[PDB]
Amino acid sequence: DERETWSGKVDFLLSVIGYAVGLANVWRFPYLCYKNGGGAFLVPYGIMLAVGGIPLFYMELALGQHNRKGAITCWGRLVPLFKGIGYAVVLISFYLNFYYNVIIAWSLRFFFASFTNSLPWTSCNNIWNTPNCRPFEGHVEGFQSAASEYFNRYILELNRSEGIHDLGAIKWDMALCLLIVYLICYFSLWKGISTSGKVVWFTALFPYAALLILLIRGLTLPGSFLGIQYYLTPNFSAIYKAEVWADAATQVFFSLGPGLGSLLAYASYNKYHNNVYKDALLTSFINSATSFIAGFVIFSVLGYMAHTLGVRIEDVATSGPGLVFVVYPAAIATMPASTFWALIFFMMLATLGLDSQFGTVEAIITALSDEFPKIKRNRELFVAGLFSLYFVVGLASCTQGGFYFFHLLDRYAAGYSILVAVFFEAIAVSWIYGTNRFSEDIRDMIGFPPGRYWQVCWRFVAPIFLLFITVYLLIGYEPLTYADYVYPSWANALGWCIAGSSVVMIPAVAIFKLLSTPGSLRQRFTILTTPWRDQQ
Amino acid sequence: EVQLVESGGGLVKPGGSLKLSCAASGFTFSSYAMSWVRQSPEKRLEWVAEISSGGRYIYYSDTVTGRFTISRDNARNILHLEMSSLRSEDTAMYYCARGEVRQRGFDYWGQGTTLTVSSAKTTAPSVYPLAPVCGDTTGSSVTLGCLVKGYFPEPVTLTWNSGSLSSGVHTFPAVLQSDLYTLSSSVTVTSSTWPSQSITCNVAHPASSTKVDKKIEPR
Amino acid sequence: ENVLTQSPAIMSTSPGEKVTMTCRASSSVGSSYLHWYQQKSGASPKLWIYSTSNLASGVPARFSGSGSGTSYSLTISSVEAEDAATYYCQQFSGYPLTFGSGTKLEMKRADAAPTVSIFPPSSEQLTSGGASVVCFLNNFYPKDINVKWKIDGSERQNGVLNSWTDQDSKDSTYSMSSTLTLTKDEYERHNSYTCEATHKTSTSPIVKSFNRNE
Ligand SMILES: CC(C)CCC[C@@H](C)[C@H]1CC[C@H]2[C@@H]3CC=C4C[C@@H](OC(=O)CCC(=O)O)CC[C@]4(C)[C@H]3CC[C@]12C
Ligand SMILES: CCCCCCCCCCO[C@@H]1O[C@H](CO)[C@@H](O[C@H]2O[C@H](CO)[C@@H](O)[C@H](O)[C@H]2O)[C@H](O)[C@H]1O
Ligand SMILES: CC(C)CCC[C@@H](C)[C@H]1CC[C@H]2[C@@H]3CC=C4C[C@@H](O)CC[C@]4(C)[C@H]3CC[C@]12C
Ligand SMILES: O=C(O)[C@H]1CCCN(CCC=C(c2ccccc2)c2ccccc2)C1
Ligand SMILES: O=C(O)[C@H]1CCCN(CCC=C(c2ccccc2)c2ccccc2)C1
Ligand SMILES: [Cl-]
Ligand code: NA
Ligand code: NA
Repeated sequence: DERETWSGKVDFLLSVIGYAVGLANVWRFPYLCYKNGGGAFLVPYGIMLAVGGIPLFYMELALGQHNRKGAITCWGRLVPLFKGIGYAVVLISFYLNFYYNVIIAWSLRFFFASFTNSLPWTSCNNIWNTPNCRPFEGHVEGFQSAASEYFNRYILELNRSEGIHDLGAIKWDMALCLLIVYLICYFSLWKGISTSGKVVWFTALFPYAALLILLIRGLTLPGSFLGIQYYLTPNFSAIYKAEVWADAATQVFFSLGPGLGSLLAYASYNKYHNNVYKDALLTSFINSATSFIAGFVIFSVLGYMAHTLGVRIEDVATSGPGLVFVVYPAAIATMPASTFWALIFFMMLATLGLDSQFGTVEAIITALSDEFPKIKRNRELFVAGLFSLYFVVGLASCTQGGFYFFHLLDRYAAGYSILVAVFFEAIAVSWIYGTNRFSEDIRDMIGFPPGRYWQVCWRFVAPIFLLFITVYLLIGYEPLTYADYVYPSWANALGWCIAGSSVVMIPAVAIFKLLSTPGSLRQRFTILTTPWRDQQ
Repeated sequence: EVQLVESGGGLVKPGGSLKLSCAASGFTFSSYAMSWVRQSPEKRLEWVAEISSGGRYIYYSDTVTGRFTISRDNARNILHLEMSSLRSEDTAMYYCARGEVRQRGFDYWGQGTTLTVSSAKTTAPSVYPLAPVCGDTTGSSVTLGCLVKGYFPEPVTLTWNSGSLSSGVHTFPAVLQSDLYTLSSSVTVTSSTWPSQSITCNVAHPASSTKVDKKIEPR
Repeated sequence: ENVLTQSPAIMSTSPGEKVTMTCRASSSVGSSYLHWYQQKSGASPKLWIYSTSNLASGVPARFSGSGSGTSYSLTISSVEAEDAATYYCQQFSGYPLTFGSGTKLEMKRADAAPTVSIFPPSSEQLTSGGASVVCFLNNFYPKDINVKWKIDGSERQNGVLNSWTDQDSKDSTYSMSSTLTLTKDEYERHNSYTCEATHKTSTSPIVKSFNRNE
């Protein structure tokens, strides 16, 4: 009954800020601004943030603090018919650690590779290089940059793989890096939040030291201002386009990461009367703020490339891992004191990742430890078995075709599943549990009910929000493709099973928990729609 | 436009039980916590019980827990306070106050209902007219009185000439002395208007079905 | 339980002057949760100040609030007669919710001697076994009056009911009733009944009296 609590209030805020400030704060937001009308993109971004993202961010934090249990225990206590939401969501974050962790290992592999005087991705005259290597980025696909060839042909060895069927040799230098990542995640997550809330002081604050000196370094190169122009010069024609509204909606939802049961988990350890509303507004601003700061860090360097290095802007203004692993390191290698900037850049990448992966793992631990007392007792043993499974199957992403394994999980394992889970999460709290019961819960904690704005957003805007994102995400679906390679038809189907394995437990647990409860039909529904609190 | 009206409330023997009701109006009752604040006869305010908007969160005073039950009828818009095992320390006026936001206090208060816990019995008063002394005619303004002695419980209403003598009248609060109240009122008026015109004190005590007029006559 | 006590308990100021009153908590209260209530005589409380400083709907601007931790205060810039009331502070941060001891604000006024009227027992009370002599002491200031009953010259100290009125809202004055109760056998066995009032406005007491013959 007596639940642990944060050693300090900063432990909670830094570990929430940590979970929310990840890699997509640096490798997508700045791109979407350059792509969708510069500073004008801040309007649909800010609106979807205000009506879509923030209301869902606030809702899960208050749910966790109020119900004081992990993901699967809490959703059963809110609407027993929808107890499957907890299982789907703990499975989604279970799959997420089968691939997302490799990006932290990539950053660490580049970190250990940076312990030199001439960074190895500069020139085109190496073993791994091809005749079609060129110094910097181009727009012709057959002719790659030196940093692109270094990543694909030395770090990844992706060229030695003929697709998903051919993973090939296991690259043991990266199995080592993934192990260092999982070891770091362990001795920070095994003693619970007493140690977790302290490790997150380094990992959640270091990106701000790294952003600060890279912002200074970045803003003092020739052509630095030209980059800020591409970043922000407004073109309000974008606002009218329905894509950029769905681009803003999608980015705001993903960057806050609500509904995975990890914000819920962190908040479950709060004191019942903590001002969760204040906390939600503060940490969420710090998240979107960091993305704005980061865009200057990235595009100051981008304009320096275009000005003094002679590259077309659209050839280097990219998103995803391509930006942080080939484009930005290519610019670093041209500036004075290059190996210093690479070191703190890749450490920024890794410390940006550990934070958010702490949350996804904690969501699993807290949800299981709060439903199965067997697990709650033997935790540090249980998370060793968790991270040992993570490492073993993780070896698939350390093989030569390991990027093909990564790409498949990235577009199936969790993307569509989490949108469905959170869609049912919105309807559970607002339409079955009721905004009445929820707003009254918030009043008991923080002293006042949430205004009707938050109530209309939870009840009406958020379902439409999540559908808007999902519809435009399905309109853009095509069978899986990476570069010239097209995935076999069986690999596409297997991706849908991973997407369905989680979501299927909304109705599976429903019909099971429905059939196994006594009474007539209406009796069964009201039994499984009366919350746990209303029965105690 | 918000109105809170407290109902119920009266005289109870110790150990007895009574239910108080507050009829709310002028706002959506269903989204506002409500509380019962009581005020002792020594005028000190004491919070009793808070019930949340949906009735799912309830808090009680220690002085009162175990014996009182607070509840809402959010359909009919009535607040209730079931009381039991009453002791004399529960004697107070009971207020129905709306307080949903803790950071803003109690927006509105009802006008109160009065509970008395005693083992003393109801007693109608003796209303005595108080006429001036005989040798006192040598004066400019004359002062009349009316003595309401030995009644229980409160309240009593005292008016003069059915309420048309509002000026120059002092009606003193009642004092409890050994299980009975005594109250008195004085009205002063010009010598021309009395005994020429008529002055009478009208006393009502609904607890004992007493309506009594006593007219002031010289001696 | 968080005990809030206020000072002064009763307080007289003349209209126009500044009025400051304090509310102290046995244990600290957050600024968001301390409120103030005004209650005029015979009426319900009205929310007056919420969250330390914020005036409620209809509260005139001469009112203000300040404080933090365990020390808060209400201040009337220039007081008015309509501000005469009793002010209660209240904390809303911890259950049980507690109200303050209260501060009665009363109006200062020129001194004024009472008007004393003596009243013998009525014809009706004497038919039953009782006799009550009533002394009215009307329209004086300040509030402290001191009655004294004498029966044929000797001070009589038991069987008395004193009642004070609230401060009159017209002339800011006080009145007081005093009733001495005897048996008819007791009353009809003495001659002179005197009622002496001792007030600040005079060293010598004001004396009204009657003899049983008339
Ligand atoms: C570009 C970087 C530097 C910052 C991005 C801007 C956002 C952090 C700002 C801009 C719009 C703001 C939102 C716009 C509207 C409001 C409504 C406001 O809601 C209410 O007052 C609710 C009514 C009630 O409580 O009764 C609360 C803050 C919020 C969500 C704001 C929170 C912070 C937002 C998202
Ligand atoms: C926290 C504990 C620290 C050490 C323990 C774990 C570190 C894991 C890093 C993986 O090791 C990689 O193996 C390559 C095998 O050689 C290294 O050399 C490669 O990189 C050098 C770059 O100068 C070249 O000179 C070498 O020839 C080339 O082989 C490469 O750098 C290194 O990253
Ligand atoms: C790179 C430059 C432009 C940005 C610098 C921003 C830094 C200094 C800001 C960004 C996030 C801020 C943190 C946000 C959260 C809190 C919680 C608060 O209770 C203690 C301070 C603390 C920990 C802040 C410290 C200062 C901070 C780290
Ligand atoms: O790196 C980053 O920016 C961070 C941003 C904050 C959240 N974390 C991990 C949560 C990952 C989610 C997610 C969870 C809940 C809601 C929305 C998204 C996810 C889902 C599908 C695919 C990939 C990731 C990634
Ligand atoms: O950039 C890349 O190569 C990959 C690298 C790893 C992370 N993945 C995120 C995929 C998830 C998205 C999404 C991101 C960008 C565009 C479209 C969709 C999402 C967003 C919101 C909700 C659910 C899923 C993008
Ligand atoms: Cl963002
Ligand atoms: Na983010
Ligand atoms: Na992070």
